[PDB]
Amino acid sequence: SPKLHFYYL
Amino acid sequence: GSHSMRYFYTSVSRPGRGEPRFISVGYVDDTQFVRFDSDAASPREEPRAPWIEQEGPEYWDRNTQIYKAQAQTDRESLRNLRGYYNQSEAGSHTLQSMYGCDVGPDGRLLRGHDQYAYDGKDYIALNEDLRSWTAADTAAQITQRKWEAAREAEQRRAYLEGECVEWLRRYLENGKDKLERADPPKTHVTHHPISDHEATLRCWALGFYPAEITLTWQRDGEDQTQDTELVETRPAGDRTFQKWAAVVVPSGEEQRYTCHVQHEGLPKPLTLRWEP
Amino acid sequence: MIQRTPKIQVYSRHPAENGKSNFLNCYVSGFHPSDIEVDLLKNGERIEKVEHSDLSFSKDWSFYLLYYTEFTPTEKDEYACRVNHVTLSQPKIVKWDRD
Ligand SMILES: [Br-]
Ligand SMILES: [Cl-]
Ligand SMILES: [Cl-]
Ligand SMILES: [Cl-]
Ligand SMILES: [Cl-]
Ligand SMILES: [Cl-]
Ligand SMILES: [Cl-]
Ligand SMILES: [Cl-]
Ligand SMILES: [Cl-]
Ligand SMILES: [K+]
Ligand SMILES: [K+]
Ligand SMILES: [K+]
Ligand SMILES: [K+]
Ligand SMILES: [K+]
Ligand SMILES: [K+]
Ligand SMILES: [K+]
Ligand SMILES: [K+]
Ligand code: NA
Ligand SMILES: [Zn+2]
Ligand SMILES: [Zn+2]
Ligand SMILES: [Zn+2]
Ligand SMILES: [Zn+2]
Ligand SMILES: [Zn+2]
Ligand SMILES: [Zn+2]
Repeated sequence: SPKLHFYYL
Repeated sequence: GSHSMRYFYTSVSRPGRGEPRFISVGYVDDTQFVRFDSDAASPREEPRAPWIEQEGPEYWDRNTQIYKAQAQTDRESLRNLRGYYNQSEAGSHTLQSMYGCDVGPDGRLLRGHDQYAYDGKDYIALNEDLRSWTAADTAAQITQRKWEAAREAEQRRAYLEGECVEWLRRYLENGKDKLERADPPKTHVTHHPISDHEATLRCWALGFYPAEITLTWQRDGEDQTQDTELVETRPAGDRTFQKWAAVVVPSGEEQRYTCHVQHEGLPKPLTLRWEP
Repeated sequence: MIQRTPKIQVYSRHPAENGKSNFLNCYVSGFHPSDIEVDLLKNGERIEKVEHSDLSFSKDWSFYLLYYTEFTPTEKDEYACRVNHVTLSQPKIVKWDRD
C-alpha cells in the first residue's frame, strides 16, 4: 500500500 | 531470498494541453500488482496481479484517495520546480518518484528508498540512513532545507521501517506460489551470417522469472565485454522475461565461443555453444 | 532537462511457428520524456487491436512500455513497430525480424 507524500517539493 | 516492494510515480505537466497527468504503478519484486492513471475515465487504483484481487473494497478506496491527493501535491511541486529552475511556463516537465523497501530472507528491512528525478535527472534522495537527504543541485537544496525543517525524513522512515515491510510480507503470503516461484530460462544459440567473413551468434534465455539473469559470451574461456551486444531484459508479456546476448564472430571460429547463463531457477550454471 | 531516444525491440512472446497463435510485442525502453507513440503494423497498416502496459521506469529514470497484440504469423505477412518520440525527426519503423 502506498504512502501519501503530502508536503510539496 | 531478498524481496522488495516499490512504487513508481510519474507526473507530467502538459500546460498546452490542460491538466497534468499522474501515473502510479506498484511492484513486488519484478511483478506489477497495482496501477493508477489520472487520465482514465474515473481514476481508481486497479489490480494488475491475480493475488491482489482478494483485497477488499476499503483497500482500493483508501489507495485511490492517496493517489488523487498525490496527483494534486505533485502539480504544485511541478509549479515550484518550474520557479526554482526559472523555466518557461510554455513547456512540459516531468517529476518522477520512486520509494519502497527491500527485505532479507527473514523479512527484515535491508534498505529503504525514497528518491526523485526532475526532467530525467536525479533531484533529491533519502540517504540510506533514512534520516538525511542528498540534493543533486542548488535547486534541490531549496527542497532539502524545506524538508529538513518539516521533519520530512522521519515520516518516511516510519513508513519504510513499519507499514512498508508489513504490506510487503502480506503480499508475499497472498501471492506466495507465483510472486515467489522461480522459473528457469529455456535457452538456445542462433547463428546468422552477416557476410562471407562474419556471423552473429545470439544466446537466448526465454521465459524466466525473476528478471535477474547473467548472460555472457566467452571466447577461449575469457569473456567478451566491448564486443557483446546485450539488449535490455524484455518482458514476454505473460509476467516472464527474455534476454539475449549477441557477438559478431569471424565465420569459421563460432565454436571458440560459449554462452554462460546463470539464473536462480537453474540447477547448475549453463554453458551453451552453437550446434550446426 | 535531459532527453533519451527510445530503444525499440520487436519480437514474439514465444518463438514463431507459421500458423500457430502467438503475441507480437513492441518493447520501447530507455526513453525520456514519457510521451511516445507506438503502433504495430501488419503489411504497412496499423493494427487497432493493440494493448499496452502501464508506464513505468527503470532505476536510471528512463521509461519503458510494452505494446502487444495477439496474432498468427505466416510466411508472407510482414509486421513492424512504428515509434514516434520528440527525440526523432520522423517515426522510426522497426521490422519484425524472425530470428
Ligand atoms: Br510492415
Ligand atoms: Cl502508511
Ligand atoms: Cl498542466
Ligand atoms: Cl539526489
Ligand atoms: Cl547514509
Ligand atoms: Cl530525521
Ligand atoms: Cl520456448
Ligand atoms: Cl500464446
Ligand atoms: Cl522468431
Ligand atoms: K497516508
Ligand atoms: K499523511
Ligand atoms: K496467486
Ligand atoms: K469502503
Ligand atoms: K516547518
Ligand atoms: K517513503
Ligand atoms: K503487459
Ligand atoms: K490483444
Ligand atoms: Na551473407
Ligand atoms: Zn504541452
Ligand atoms: Zn486524479
Ligand atoms: Zn489481475
Ligand atoms: Zn503473478
Ligand atoms: Zn500457415
Ligand atoms: Zn496448435
